[PDB]
Formats: sequence, structure tokens, C-alpha cells
Amino acid sequence: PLAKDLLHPSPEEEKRKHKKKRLVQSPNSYFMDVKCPGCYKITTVFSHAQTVVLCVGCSTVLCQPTGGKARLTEGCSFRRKQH
Amino acid sequence: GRMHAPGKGLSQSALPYRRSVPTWLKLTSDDVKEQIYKLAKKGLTPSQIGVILRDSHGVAQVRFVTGNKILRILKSKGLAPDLPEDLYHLIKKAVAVRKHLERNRKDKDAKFRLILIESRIHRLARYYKTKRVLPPNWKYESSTASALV
Amino acid sequence: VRMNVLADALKSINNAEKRGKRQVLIRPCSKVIVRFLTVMMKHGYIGEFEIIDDHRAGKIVVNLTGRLNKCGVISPRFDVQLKDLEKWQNNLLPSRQFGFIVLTTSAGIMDHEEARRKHTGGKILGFFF
Amino acid sequence: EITHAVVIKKLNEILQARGKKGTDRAAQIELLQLLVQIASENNLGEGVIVKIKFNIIASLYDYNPNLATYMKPEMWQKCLDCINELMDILFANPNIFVGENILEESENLQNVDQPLRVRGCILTLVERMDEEFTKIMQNTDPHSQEYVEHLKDEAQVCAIIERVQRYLEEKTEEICRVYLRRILHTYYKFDYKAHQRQLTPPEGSSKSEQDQAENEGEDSAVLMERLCKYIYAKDRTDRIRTCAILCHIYHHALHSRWYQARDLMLMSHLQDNIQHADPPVQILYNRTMVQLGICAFRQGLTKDAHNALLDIQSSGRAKELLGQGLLLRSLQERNQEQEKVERRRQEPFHLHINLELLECV
RNA sequence: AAUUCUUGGACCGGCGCAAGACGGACCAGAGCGAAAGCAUUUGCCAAGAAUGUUUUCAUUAAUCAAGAACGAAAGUCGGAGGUUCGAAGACGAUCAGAUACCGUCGUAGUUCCGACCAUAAACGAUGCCGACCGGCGAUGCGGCGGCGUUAUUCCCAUGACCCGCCGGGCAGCUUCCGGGAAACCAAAGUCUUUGGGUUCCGGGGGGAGUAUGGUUGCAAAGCUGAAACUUAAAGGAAUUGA
Repeated sequence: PLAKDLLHPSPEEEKRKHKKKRLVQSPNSYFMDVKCPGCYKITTVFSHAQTVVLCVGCSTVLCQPTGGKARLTEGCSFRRKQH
Repeated sequence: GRMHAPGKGLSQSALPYRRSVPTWLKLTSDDVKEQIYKLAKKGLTPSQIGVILRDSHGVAQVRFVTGNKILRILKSKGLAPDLPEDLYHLIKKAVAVRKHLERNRKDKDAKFRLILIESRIHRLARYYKTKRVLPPNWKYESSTASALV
Repeated sequence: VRMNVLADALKSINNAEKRGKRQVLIRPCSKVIVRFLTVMMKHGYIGEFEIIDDHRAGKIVVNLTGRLNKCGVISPRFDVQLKDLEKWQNNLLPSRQFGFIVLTTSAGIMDHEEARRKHTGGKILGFFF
Repeated sequence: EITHAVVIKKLNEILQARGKKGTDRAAQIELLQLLVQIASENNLGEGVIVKIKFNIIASLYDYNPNLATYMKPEMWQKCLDCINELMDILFANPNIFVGENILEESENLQNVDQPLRVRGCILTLVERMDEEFTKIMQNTDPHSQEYVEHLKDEAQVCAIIERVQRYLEEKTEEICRVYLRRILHTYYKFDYKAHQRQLTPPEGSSKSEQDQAENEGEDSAVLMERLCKYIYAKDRTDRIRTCAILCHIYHHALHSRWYQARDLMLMSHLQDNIQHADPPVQILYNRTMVQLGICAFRQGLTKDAHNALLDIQSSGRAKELLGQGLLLRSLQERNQEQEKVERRRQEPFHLHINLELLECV
């Protein structure tokens, strides 16, 4: 390839590229509305949390910090927030 | 590449284009300012306040929710600690290495790594002296460096 | 570290041209680069270009034609007097017919032809031929 | 040992690895236990222990990584002891034990937000316990002798939910939560329980002050549902006046009047109104509506009962009262159902209701 | 073969005892470290790269005379120790001769603690920081996504495989990128189309890393370092012969 459309890359190619090496850099992370099996109130949690996010009143604990993405505990539905 | 290492690590944050605060966030400038005040007065560095906010409360960046940087909020309110929270951490490490090295005398590696950390303390201390964050008399001296926590 | 930004911009154009690419990506854009590339374009060595605008130093995608031989920088930026344009463009440029020395004058950034025209010295940035 | 200048500052260095990966999860309750069996001085082993224990039981619940799996009987009994001791040392200590100025120390920690949302970190312990106890019951073979060995703790639970209820330093307004809890245990206690606290007729038999202590329980639904309903016409949420009334309706069935509980079921008008709540409300509605038809039959109202018990038996998917029924269409959602499923001894028998449609007709 | 050992029972075999060295096979064109270098278990102490990040500070950075830390082996002084091996030396052979190769002994040393010395083919014989310019298959660490296999049998979920993607690292294969005197090198490329930043350093071969002065070390010696005089080649890669 000599001719490549540098201005208009297709989404798959720049979804693949390292987050800094894209044309306009953008994070691979997100925020997610996540709820407990018992309670009704929802909590906003970061994709790569890196803290332990306690359910308000320490009713339980939602996430656990790891290398990359924060592991959400078993029996907690989540809906990733978008803008 | 790293200041005192042969590594060429590419691993840091990537801010999005849109600086606009998203719709789901209901925390206003004064609500997060009350939150930042509470966290700092509990005893917590501008770094640890920032992660607490984005992890638990869902505050993308405080510079967009508020109009200020966390330290400019805290130093305006007068809750900013005197000697900065990177100079602090370099001194704290340097004391921790020297305390180890005073016991384990034949630790030639700890001796070399202590020299590297102290070269980094001097180099950041003089930046803060020029920018008038420290007095011109401020000294890093291992004799009474433990007096600084 | 990146001490000269125009130096790397022109080297990356030069390698892209030699390799036979149709267009190239310049990373840290600046007024001096955009003002260099408009002088190139005005004679017609590069086509159009589009400066991609993030909230940082921008990026430039330049439409290369195959009518550029060499585009090189001169660091350091020497103080070229008007009576020295000849002895600079004698040993930098290939011939007296084609090739240009862009130099930053008080008027703006322009080639040796217009610097002679307006009766002005300045500082050499680079050359393209 | 030192005036909570080392105790509140270790409590935090042991309650920091809570939910971190390499914590082991198991050798943590030990370190939280070696702060009441090593703490043995006044407000230093005796008084501030409210807080050390709040973090001892919260971590004991967190011996289970999953929230869709049941606790084990050893740590379960340990909880039922651990919860009791807090209640007994809290009763004879008329003070708010996460703040609210009393003397000077070791309470009055108003430095942290406000002693309500962690002062009401007592019922969210015993409420989490009540939601835990259902997992023990759902995850046992119902025809086994282990099931009845496990139901022997149904009595142990209802004594603690009574003890936390007697704790009326509320601020009905917001104790409504443990009124819903209390009635959710008693609303289906049968005639032998209901009748045989007065049906030994009141003479020199059972109307003395020391025997009339369990006859409080049948006329308790009326005592408590009245509050939990007529305050939540003002208060916000839906669940703690709709679970409460359906408990009142279901309890006023299976022993008392058809006419009494039809007015309540018509008053609510859920016949056509309950459409857009959650299935864990729409299940106990079905249980109530089935108990309507059974009571009408048992009374001898043998066509208004038939005109009611049609569409349940007409459809083969009548298993909205029991465990999950038929095979496929979404494994992904069939997994969600087997923690919605109602407990065994609560289930009304199904060759009992098949023999109520096909006898009313 | 001999010098050595052995009927005051050597060598071989069994059961124990002590000593001081050393960590085989697993062990790899694998890993870590600024280089020297680093391998049985477990515990304690401080350090570190890479990755992840919608955390924080806001130019704080790159390279560096002066100055400073570490620096294999050998070697010197002091204390402890001395299993193996072994400069010196004692012989036994071979040889024209052997002051060597070979063989039996063997002091210093080899090992540990504390002071020195500061050099190696200390090598990638290749300064560091930054950007750009082909392809392929693997590999070590971190992350991310996906049929399926196997263990936790209850498999949520982790571990062992499988298929791909991203970033740092040790390397490999391949080509008319291009360069080069070539051997060859994706860097030793982007160099008469000569300019990104900066430190050290070379000028035909000898004389000579010698003399002398200075400085460091207890000593050995280290760092800095000429001249007279002699000489037309010395040398590098590759080719064809012998």
C-alpha cells in the first residue's frame, strides 16, 4: 500500500490502534451504571476503577481492582453510560 | 525514556476530545468542592482525591466539572500542604532507603539507588525554588531530612 | 528529545516522498510548519493539506505529488544578511533555475526571490527543490 | 489497650484489605476478632466495640465471593451469635454509637459525615441476613432432613427481627423497612399459629398477662400494615406499601373472612393496576390471588372461586408460584429466575389447587 | 612407564562422624541488573522496569568539563579458616636438549569478615536522547477480545491449552528501503540532494604508552604523556593459486 486514506480510516483499523497512536487520541475506558442483587439504588463505577467501590452504607462491595479492568462481583448487572 | 533507567515505557492517560461534562453527572461545582474539602481534611493527597472522585462518584475530570485543578481549589481554600506532594514522596522514599541501608551495610545496590533518588530530589527541589514554591534557603540534607515526614 | 519540530516534519515528508507514498502524517504541527508548507504548496511541490485539530499540538496530512526531490532544514537558524542570499543559495540549491530557500524575515516566512523583491534579510529555516 | 489511639488506627489498617484481590478473605475476621478478645478495658474492649463488631460481621458476610451463592452453616450460626451480642450490649446502652455527642469519647465521631446512614448500618446487617437466609432455603433438597434441620433456624431469625424491632429509636416513618421484614416472616403463618393463641377460650386457661405474649402476632398485620400503608401514601417508594398490603390480604386469607380481604384486594385494584412493577412483586401477587380462590372455595363460594381460578390452570405455565418450569428460550434470563424462585415451605401445593378448579366446576 | 600408596592391611564393599568448598541434570540464542554480574528451600527488609489509568504537578527536560558511587580476575595489609584444586618449588618420564606439554606431591592463593588497587578481547570490538523508512513467523512480561478443550463437578469464577490484537524487552528469518572498500548492517539507512541535540575521541608505520615532570597507592602499579632518531609502506575486505 502506497495510497492509504490517512484522513478517513475505517472504524475497525483505528479501534485496533493503540489509544495514543489514533488520529485524535481517545480513551478505551468508560463509566457504567452498576446495581446490587438486593438494593434499588445504582452506583457509577469507572471501567479501570483501582479502588474497592463499597455499596453506599457498605451493604456489600461492587468492584475489585486488578491489572486492567476492575472485576465486578458475581450477581451485579451493569449498563455502561454513554454521552 | 525514563530519567534514571534504560526503559522507554509508553503507558499514560488519554483524555477524550470532548471537554464537555456528560448529562448523567448531577454533581455541581460546589458539591464536588465540598467533597474535595472533606477528602483533603480527612488527610489525602490531590492524586488520591482525584481517583476517589472518578472511581466512586463518576467525575471524569475535576477541571471540567469545576473550572479549577484540585490543588488550586485546595490552595485557594488554604488546605494545600506546604512542601509539594511529589517532593514529599521523593524525600519519604529516600529516608526509607537510607534507614534500610544504615542496617544492611554491604547493600551496594541500595547505595546506588539512594544516589539516583537524591539526584532526583535536588533536581525537583531547585525547580520549586525558581518557581517560588520553596524558600531560597530550603535544603535537602539526610542529617535532618526525617524532620520532614 | 524533540528540540527541532520543523526538522522532523521535513525529514518525514522526505522519507514518504522517496518511499513513493501519496500522502504523509506530520505529528506536532506549528505556525512555522504550516507557513513552510504553504510556501511549498504556492510553487506546487505538495498538493493540499488538512491540519487535524485535537486539544494539543495538531497533526497535518499532506497530499504528496511526485515533483519534490529534497526538502531539508538548516539548524541552527543563521542570520542571513541580504548580501549573503547569493552565497547561501549558491551551495544549498541545485541550480539558478529551480529550488527555493524559505527564510523567516520581519515581513513573514518567504523564499529568497520575495526577500530580494522586498529588499529584506532574516534567518534561514530550510530549502526545497 | 491505648485509649482508641492505636485501636481506631489498626481497625483501619485491617479494614483496608476488605475486597482487595490478595486479601485471602478468611484470615481477616480473625484480626477483627483479635480486637474484642484482646480489647478488654472500658470503652477499649467494652464500649466502642459497636464499631469493631459492625466491621467484624460485615466482613463475615463477605466470606462468600458470589452474591448468588448461599453462606455455610458454621459462619451462618457464627453470624446469628455475632449479631445477637451487638443487640444485647446496644439495648442497655441508651446512646447513638456512630456519633451524636454523649460525654466526650469513645462515641461522638461526627467528624465522618452523619450518624444516621451508618447508625442505620444495623438493620442493613439483619436485612442482608434475612436475604441471606432465603439462599440457604432455595439451595437445599426440599424432601431431605437437612431442610428441616435448616428450618430450625427460622425460629432463631424471627427472635432477632423481633429484637431489632423492639429497638424503636427510629430517628414507623423509616422503621417501616423492618416492619416489612417482620410481616414478610409472619404474613403466611397458618391457623394452628394464628387460632391457637386465643382458640383455647379466654378463661383461667390463656388470657393471663404472662401467657398473652404470643397472641400479639395475628392482630399485628393490622397494627403495622396500617402504618406502612398510610405513611407511604406520603413517602416516596412503591415496594413498602404494596408488599405490605398483599401480606395483609394473604394473611386475612386461609383462616379469616372472604368479604374482609376482597375489599382490600379491590381497594388496591391491582387486578388491572399491577402491570409495571418487578416480577418479585408480581409473584407474591399470584400467591395472594391463588389464596383468594382457595379461601372462597373453603368458605363454600364455589362459582366466584371458579370465576377466579381460570387463567392460572388454563395456562400450562402456572409455575409462577413454584420453581422454574419448561426448557429453552434464553439460558441468559433462565439463570436470573433461579434466584427469583420462592422458597419451598411457602409454596402452596399444586395437586391441592388442581383439586380446587376440578371440584368448583 | 615411572616418582606415590600398601600384609604398622592400601584399593574395593558396608554402617556411621566431621570438615570446608560447590548448587549437576531442569538450563533455553529464556529472564533480571547501570556495567561488573546473578541459580537448592523458606522467612524478613528496602528497591525496580513494563503494563493499566477520563489520577496528579505543569516544562520541571537531553547530553555533560569539575566532582562522585559501583567496578571480573589477579594482587597487597590484618583476623578467622584450611575440603578440593594449585603460581612458586620437590621430583618422575619423554627429548638431541625441557628450565615445558604429560604424571605424584605441593607453599602462597582459592573460601569468609574488614581495609586497599581501579584494570580486562571490562566486546555488540559499535556513546546517549528523539523522529521517519518493508514483510513474516515465534518468544518473555502486562493488558485486551474470542469458537472450543480440561480443573475446581455447581461451575458463576479464577488457573492449564487454543486463536488473534495492543504496548515495552532478548533475539531470529527474508528483500534490489538504502548504504558500504567489501565482509555485511532495518541499521552500520534517511550523506556532494552534505545541518535534530550533545559528550568523548582518531590523523602513515615505528620510537612508545617509553623518557621526564605531576598526581594517587603501603607495595605492585594506575591516570596524564613527549622528543631526538628511523622508515615507504604498515594495514582492511574480498579473489585466484600453493
